Amino acid sequence: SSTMGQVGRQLAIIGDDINRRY
Amino acid sequence: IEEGKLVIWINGDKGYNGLAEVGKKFEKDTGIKVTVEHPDKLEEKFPQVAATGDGPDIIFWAHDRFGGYAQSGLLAEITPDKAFQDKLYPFTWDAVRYNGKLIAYPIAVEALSLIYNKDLLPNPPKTWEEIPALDKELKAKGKSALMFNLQEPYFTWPLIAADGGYAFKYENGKYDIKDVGVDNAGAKAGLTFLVDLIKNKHMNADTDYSIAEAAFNKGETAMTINGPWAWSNIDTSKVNYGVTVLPTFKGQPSKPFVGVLSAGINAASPNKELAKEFLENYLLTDEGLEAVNKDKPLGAVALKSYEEELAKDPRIAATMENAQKGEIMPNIPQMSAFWYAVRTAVINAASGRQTVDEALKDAQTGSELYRQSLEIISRYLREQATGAADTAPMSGATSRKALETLRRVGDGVQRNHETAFQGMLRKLDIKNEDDVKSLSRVMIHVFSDGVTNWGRIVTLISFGAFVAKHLKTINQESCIEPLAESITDVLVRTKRDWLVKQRGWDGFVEFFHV
Ligand SMILES: OC[C@H]1O[C@H](O[C@H]2[C@H](O)[C@@H](O)[C@@H](O)O[C@@H]2CO)[C@H](O)[C@@H](O)[C@@H]1O
Repeated sequence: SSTMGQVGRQLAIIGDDINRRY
Repeated sequence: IEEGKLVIWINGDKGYNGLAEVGKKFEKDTGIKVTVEHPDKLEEKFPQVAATGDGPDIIFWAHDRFGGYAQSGLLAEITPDKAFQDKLYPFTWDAVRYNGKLIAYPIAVEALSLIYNKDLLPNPPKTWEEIPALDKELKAKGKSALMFNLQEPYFTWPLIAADGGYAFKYENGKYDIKDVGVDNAGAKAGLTFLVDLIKNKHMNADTDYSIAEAAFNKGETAMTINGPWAWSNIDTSKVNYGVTVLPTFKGQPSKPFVGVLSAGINAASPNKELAKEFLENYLLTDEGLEAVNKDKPLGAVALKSYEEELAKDPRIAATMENAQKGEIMPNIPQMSAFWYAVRTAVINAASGRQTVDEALKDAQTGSELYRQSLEIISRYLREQATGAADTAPMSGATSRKALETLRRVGDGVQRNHETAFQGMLRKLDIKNEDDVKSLSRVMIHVFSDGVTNWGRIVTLISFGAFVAKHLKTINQESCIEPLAESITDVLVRTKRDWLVKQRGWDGFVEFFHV
């Protein structure tokens, strides 16, 4: 996966962390 | 906005050069320079820049967008005296009236017509039902029956509305915003007929304005559907064309939406009186309208004197006959979200992403979610970027709670994940408007593993706020609300079902409750 794909995937991982937190 | 100068925005398909010529006569007489521009997506850009007190002095668009502009405080009430008002047709003033006030000057009445190549097709069909057999005949000859813009629902609306589609129900002096009319049998029948043309290869789902115009003006297709502005380029092409009544569908007239091209005055302009003088005494005159019309035909103008002169034009007569079969567009502020939702439904059905029935069934809630989401997300990104809360008013309780939630949760994400967010921004190297537009590819990649949850949603909005702060820093503040709009689009276009199941923004507030 490319540059925009890498950013998007890191946003999803962060979002999953947030989802677990709340 | 510069005092002592007029900046005018008009769409790029209209006679902006003729209008600039009227601007030169104004400058000649007054010393005031008139700059005419035709930005892309100006009907969305105008409310973005005007909200921050920038933008043009004068905005030209069909009347359907102006109710939303006025509701947001972005338009000056215009002040024509009774004598001037008597110079224009009364139903055109009716189109530019919002909550009892005139919010724009009416310029001309527009409706779509059928345009046909007389050498290929001297006797064009009277019914949509005839077009497939005709296309198969023209293909054996190296031609096609019909090409028109399938990316803008304005052009397919006549067929959707023919057998009973409607936007909002009008009853007892009021449009009822809870009664949207695309999820009924007649709308579905019309859109199904359109999708069948594509399925059987009489039409291509990717056809847009430019492609259809080029095909017709090169004599490759026997018909197109377009408005008066298009006649001038056909004249240049030396295609021999006629303009006629749209085909019937199930024996019913096609019902195009009727638009009144209108000129509104920015509430933030210091040049309101100059704008009034330009519009009343230079543009809305026989000679002013003639200069614009000679560039790109306006249709049936609002000025009685000049419309009498053009009314003999058989192409104008056909426009008015299609217009009488159609309906004047509502101007309520929900019209923008309506068009967002109907555009997605038409494109989804044409392309097969959804069935016709699913696509039109989604449209109403899509429009309501879009409108609510756009406001929440746009407000958050702007206040994050500027440091200042928007004081204008607001479904309002929920939107207020959602924004309070973001100030806590979205601010929290940007605190906790600042190192990640900073590396993401560096890696993307956002410099210009194209950079920002391309971020929609990032947003889709957030959801490409097929998972949706509130954490990913709030993180994407939080990163949107992080990018917006950066945009103000590099003097690209005007790009903030396009960003908010693309975030909103990805969420509503692809996650509508999930948002509805999760109770939308009430569920959002609930999930993130302390
Ligand atoms: O497709 C939705 C669109 O329809 C109308 O826009 C027309 C406009 O009225 C015409 O003057 C011409 O420019 O073509 C446009 C369609 O591309 C609505 O006025 C507009 O609000 C709406 O988004």
